[PDB]
Amino acid sequence: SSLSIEARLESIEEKLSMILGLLRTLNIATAGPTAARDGIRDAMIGIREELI
Amino acid sequence: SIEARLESIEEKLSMILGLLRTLNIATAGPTAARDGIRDAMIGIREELIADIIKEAKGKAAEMMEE
Amino acid sequence: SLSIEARLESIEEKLSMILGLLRTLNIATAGPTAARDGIRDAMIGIREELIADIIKEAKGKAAEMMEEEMNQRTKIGNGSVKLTEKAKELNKIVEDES
Amino acid sequence: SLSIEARLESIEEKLSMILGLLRTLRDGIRDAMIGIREELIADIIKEAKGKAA
Amino acid sequence: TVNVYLPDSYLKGVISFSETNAIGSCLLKRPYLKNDNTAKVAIENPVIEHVRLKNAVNSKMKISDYKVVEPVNMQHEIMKNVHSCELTLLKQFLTRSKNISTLKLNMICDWLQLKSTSDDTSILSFIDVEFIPSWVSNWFSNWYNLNKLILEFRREEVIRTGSILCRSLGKLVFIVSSYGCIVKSNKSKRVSFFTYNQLLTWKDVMLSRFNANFCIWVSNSLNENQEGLGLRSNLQGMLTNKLYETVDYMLSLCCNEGFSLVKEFEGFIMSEILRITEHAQFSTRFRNTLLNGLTDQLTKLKNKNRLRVHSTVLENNDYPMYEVVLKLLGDTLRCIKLLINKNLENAAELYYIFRIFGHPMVDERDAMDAVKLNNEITKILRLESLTELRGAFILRIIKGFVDNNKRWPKIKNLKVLSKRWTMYFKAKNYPSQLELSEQDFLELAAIQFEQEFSVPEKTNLEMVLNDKAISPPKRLIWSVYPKNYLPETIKNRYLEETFNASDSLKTRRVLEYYLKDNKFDQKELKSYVVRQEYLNDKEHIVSLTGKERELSVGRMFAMQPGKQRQIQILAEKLLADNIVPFFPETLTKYGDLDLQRIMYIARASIVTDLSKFNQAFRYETTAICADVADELHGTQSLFCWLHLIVPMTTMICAYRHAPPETKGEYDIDKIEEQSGLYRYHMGGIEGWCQKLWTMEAISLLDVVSVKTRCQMTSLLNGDNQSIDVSKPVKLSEGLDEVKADYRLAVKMLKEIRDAYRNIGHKLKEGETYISRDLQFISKVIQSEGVMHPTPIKKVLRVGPWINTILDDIKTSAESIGSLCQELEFRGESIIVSLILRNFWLYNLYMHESKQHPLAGKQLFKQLNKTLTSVQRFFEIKRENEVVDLWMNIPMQFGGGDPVVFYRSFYRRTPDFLTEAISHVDILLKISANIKNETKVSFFKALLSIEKNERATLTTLMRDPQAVGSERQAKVTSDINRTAVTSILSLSPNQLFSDSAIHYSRNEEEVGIIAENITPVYPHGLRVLYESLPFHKAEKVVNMISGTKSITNLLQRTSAINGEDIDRAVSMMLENLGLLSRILSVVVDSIEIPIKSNGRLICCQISRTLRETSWNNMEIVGVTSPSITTCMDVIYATSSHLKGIIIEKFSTDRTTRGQRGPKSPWVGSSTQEKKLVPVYNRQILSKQQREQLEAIGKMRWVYKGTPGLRRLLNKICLGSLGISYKCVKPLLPRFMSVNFLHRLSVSSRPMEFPASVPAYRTTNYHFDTSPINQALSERFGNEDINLVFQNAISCGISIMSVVEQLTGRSPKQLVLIPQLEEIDIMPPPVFQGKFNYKLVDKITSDQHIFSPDKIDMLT
Repeated sequence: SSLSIEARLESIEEKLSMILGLLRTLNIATAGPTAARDGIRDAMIGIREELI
Repeated sequence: SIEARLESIEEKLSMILGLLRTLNIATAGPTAARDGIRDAMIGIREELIADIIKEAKGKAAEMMEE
Repeated sequence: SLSIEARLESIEEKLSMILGLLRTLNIATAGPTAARDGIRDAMIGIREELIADIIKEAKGKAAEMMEEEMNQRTKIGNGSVKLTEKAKELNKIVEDES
Repeated sequence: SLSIEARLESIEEKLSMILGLLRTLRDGIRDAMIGIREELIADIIKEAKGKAA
Repeated sequence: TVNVYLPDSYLKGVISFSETNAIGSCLLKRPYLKNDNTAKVAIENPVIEHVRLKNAVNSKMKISDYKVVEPVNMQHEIMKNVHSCELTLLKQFLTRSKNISTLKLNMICDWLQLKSTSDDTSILSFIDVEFIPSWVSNWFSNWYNLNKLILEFRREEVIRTGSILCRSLGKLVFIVSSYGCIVKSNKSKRVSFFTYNQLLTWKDVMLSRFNANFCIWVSNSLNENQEGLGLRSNLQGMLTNKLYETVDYMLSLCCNEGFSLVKEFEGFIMSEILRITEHAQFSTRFRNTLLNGLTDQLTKLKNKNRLRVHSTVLENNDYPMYEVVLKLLGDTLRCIKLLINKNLENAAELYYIFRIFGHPMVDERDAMDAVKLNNEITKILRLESLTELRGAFILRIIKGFVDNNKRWPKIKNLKVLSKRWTMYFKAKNYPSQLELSEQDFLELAAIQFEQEFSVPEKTNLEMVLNDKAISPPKRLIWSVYPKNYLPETIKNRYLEETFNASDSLKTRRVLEYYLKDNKFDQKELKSYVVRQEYLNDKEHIVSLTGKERELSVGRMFAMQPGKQRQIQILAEKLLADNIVPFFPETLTKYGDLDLQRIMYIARASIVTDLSKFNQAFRYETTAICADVADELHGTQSLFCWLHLIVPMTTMICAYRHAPPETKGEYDIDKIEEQSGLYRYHMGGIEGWCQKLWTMEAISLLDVVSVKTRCQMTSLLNGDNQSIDVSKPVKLSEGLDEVKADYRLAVKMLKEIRDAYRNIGHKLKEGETYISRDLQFISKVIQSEGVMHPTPIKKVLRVGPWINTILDDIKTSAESIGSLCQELEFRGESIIVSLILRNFWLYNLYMHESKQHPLAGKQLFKQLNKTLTSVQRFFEIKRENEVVDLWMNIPMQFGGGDPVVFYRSFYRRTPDFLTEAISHVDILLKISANIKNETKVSFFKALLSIEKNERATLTTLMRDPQAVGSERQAKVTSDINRTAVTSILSLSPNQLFSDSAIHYSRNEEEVGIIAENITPVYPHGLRVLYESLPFHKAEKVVNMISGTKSITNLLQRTSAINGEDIDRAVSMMLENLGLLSRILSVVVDSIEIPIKSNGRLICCQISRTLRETSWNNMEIVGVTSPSITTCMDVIYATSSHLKGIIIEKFSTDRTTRGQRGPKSPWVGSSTQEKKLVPVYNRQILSKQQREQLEAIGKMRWVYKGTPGLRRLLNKICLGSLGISYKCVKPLLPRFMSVNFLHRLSVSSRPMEFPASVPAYRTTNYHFDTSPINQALSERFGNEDINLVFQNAISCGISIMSVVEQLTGRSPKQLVLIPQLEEIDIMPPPVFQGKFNYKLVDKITSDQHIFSPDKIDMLT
């Protein structure tokens, strides 16, 4: 019966980390400035050259 | 209800986890893809991985071709 | 004694509040900027405010399109849609003298 | 009494950050620039072990 | 050396607008029907064609002295003029058809054991030819004259590449040209300019008119003297002629909007059907819903016209004032109500009126500008419902995987799920729909799947190669518009641009695009889609041709460049293979869903239209599920492309004539937004993501079903969504059913409308409506279980030269037979079908074959040569009956009769040859005009062969039921095989040249592989054909053959060549005279397999004929004892010597108009008892699954045979890349020793439906048990050739033709086999070693069409 007490809480923490990871991207394109819209594109282009 | 009071915490936050995934997908469309941030906003989908793998290991096999 | 359990029931209302936001949260979709230049990115907004912004930024017939399609709607109760007075001529003519 | 009163602390300290960034509806481009690469290579590991095993 | 610009004989296209505006503007020197740029350009730089027309009409009577009315206005002159009476010719054709049909009915009645009192009106004198009511003649003389004119035009235009034909016709002098035409009325002093489209559409109109009034005249003339012989319909010919004239007058008065107002006719008719079949609570609702919209369109009309006519030559004309148009609507709905005298078979048959009146003059840029306002709107959404959609989509996927695979679709992160969905993950099951309310979908929407599926690496050429127009690229676009319509700057920049790009990017045809390519690399799409090189595609454009369909003023067909269209086709294919299943509603529709299965719990239905649905979608609406599908399929963005790339680019509406109002700038992204362009199209194109939009239109019904607690189902027949709702009320004893169903329906309607409003669609009132039962499942009017037909929709356009790429009598007659037979399959009155068949076959053979545009009198000299041959053979005294004897003969024996005697009782069959043999046998037996010892010599003539020729087996592989030794009638596919291989060979595509030079070598090497086998199972050879890559290549060749211009693929001519002309002429010349070819010798030295019952056993003649055209290679399996000759009928009641018995459940004289207790009779072959693989089927493409099935079928058909294992190993090695012992577990293990009966495969039917509908089939119950004592005493317990599904379906067709002929249906009838005709098929023992090596080279050179090579999956 050790799934109701601590498993629910570490699962909540994992779900919350994923919630925050989404909320950190939700405000780049339309909430963020159009000048910083273009920031991540150079990472998306460099990743082709960054991996062995 | 010491353990039934947080199952509704986990479920009610999974609900907003889903609403946030949906809102990300709706906020990553023609406007991100016009510039090149849609791919980061969504994530890598296990084929660009294979493309970079094949190109990198072709350039790594081509070292022995001199 | 007090900060061992009440934190759960507090964050409960905290995230229920979050849901209160989300559920009613509205998304206007991408469009021109009304200058015929640029796809205006989506608007994450509350319905009323987004209707007002869009209404004031739109021009010409489009404004009537949005006012009829969104602010108006198909008000229907208990069916039996009234035959308009002008079509009542076509209906008396059709179902009579036959 | 080793983790049940430790995890809730981090939880409650993250919730306020979450609603703080949600109330907006500079430093994040970096966050996602690392967030993507964190799984890109963890999944390249398995995509290559499928070439290996 | 010699090109041809042969026009078409029927519409086969669309009526344009800008071509008519330019043809007006040129001659008037003033804008005609508009003032747009088209007018300016035409009047300024007029093109050669319209300048030659200007010169001709200037030499002819003056324009300036006539009132130039638009073409629509002259319908009431054209359909009311009179040309010298051709009723003598109508009567001649009708008498010949009557004689032929008397022969056919005698043939039927002979073996049906019918007879009469020697009355001259046996069946076929109710139609007193002298008493034609003259409402059909008024359309027939008009149509004969107009068709003669058009044939003269065709004949003179095959000769001259451009000609102006001026022809008088009563008071309407026409002038015709391939590109323009003019009509002048000397009675009314009015000219109308229009084009071939709108010239031959009044011809299709009058033809459909004639064959729709004639088909009901014959029906009522046979129903006034025998109730049941005719179609069940009572339509007044005079009243419907009044309807036609009235609506033609209203269409004349309203210039180009009476068509958009006639679109309401379908709604009216549906409302009348509802008034008949329901109570007021729905009929008055639909009626008041459509009447308001009709009245609104009617008021708006005037304003529309006066907007369109500004600055034109019709502002000095006037538009009909409201009350007269309302009186005309009143008269025509009075007519549509009097014709429908409370009858749901009259109302069903009436549907032809939509297409009757004629297609509208679709305007090119006005539909596009109308839908601009709908495409450009911002639409507020609700994130909750938006994610509930995703949850429902995920749920359908999960139910699909649980059902098919028994495992959970792999997920990236198993922490986005609650404990509920985690234990369900470990359970592998799916919560029943009483559960999964909102929150469950909301948290189901949080899942991210991994790559469970896989994209095929190689481009499937069978898929990409399909003849469709391809829009040019962005920079090279102006080539679609004439060189005179453009400025000099744009002209020069185009001329210099065209040399930077390769010859591929100039074509507007897919086949040319993929043949003339130099650098084509089958692996490209796997790079393109992944690297996302289309998200900003600057050489990207979207041309909206405005090709459309009946009775509406817009349907804009897209055209996209090749790079893009490979992506559209790829997405559609991948969906149809993987994601379309998991969804019963949408793939099951056409053939299973509606017919057999769909047929206080408050029950109700909705019929909501989804035709103008594609324009309401945004990315934020569609990507929600598109990304789920894309995560399963494994790439970043593949299904949302329509919303990612489109908004940047520009709509052109690139019709041949209409230009844009250019200013002298070449980039289209620069041009200011015109009426014909607009850049930002935020929405969705028509037909590009239809499957995914139907998937989200279905997935929202689940959301609504969980919000409510009803049981919803959906059926999507084509363009609409029809929903069925079932909800227990648990509140009764007051208002019993109708107010309950009504309130349920209204509540459901409001809920669905709210669900759609939360997404962005403004569902209208006049599109969606309500009813208790769904009455519109696939546009067939079912009521209370009886399916009321729509018989005359297909027989409207059965005139001569139908459905032909080139004018071929064989294919034309076959199309006539196939259309008209719907009046036997969907419709009753087989007598009507025989009459309306023979009438037109006569008009094709003996009156129209003379003036053939290509060969002239050659056809008629040939037909009169095989007519004299047959006469001298059968010793006929009168030539009036030798055409009858030649026209009651199948096509495969050079006689024109494309209704084989089996087609009239059971649709599908083995051994067409033997069925035709029995047909001609019974014909010659009943024909008591010839002398005996010639009806028996005909078969010796058939059997006297010149067999000592090549024993080529690819013929059998392509058509297992074929005869050879020049007996088979050559088709376009074989005759053009060597020409298309010759042309393919010289093609800058290295791959295609390399496969085509090798084509004839593989074709001559395949036969070898199973030459030295005994017995040759041709279906086994068909399996060996499908297992190899050669099949796809042969299919590609067959597809590029039937194009109407075969040897001008690599040349921009759009013209037919003299070589193809002569080839088609020689085909139709050496195919008709086949009867003389088989009647030229007669050998007497064959003991014929005669019987001692009075008839010939056709199976012992067909077997010997096949073996003798085959070299006595002992083909085992292909033949079936025909039901027509062996299984005789006798009518009786529950007392006989144990024959297969058919009994009726009712005691009504007729057996129509009812559904009985039973569930219908469709005959399932009971094929392929399958111990299916239980390994993953997902990661293998449909191509690979098909291949595996074929290899397993080889493993089953050939067992214990030498070399088979090595053959399969090489086949695998070449096709799939793997060996056969490492794919053995993946194959299907069949277990049976009767593969002959079992192995239903292509070119072998798996179903055996009768020639009656389901409601007629639901009133007969059959027993076949009594025949097993005969069968088991004469033959052993081993299997028998006869197919009892076919036998019983033919007995039910016997009961139908018998009830129809005589209005007293038998209470019971028993069918008896005569076992001298029926043989047995013991499972054979294959004795012979394959040739196997050759497969290696065959797959070395047909590898481009091979599936993708599996590297490591097992």
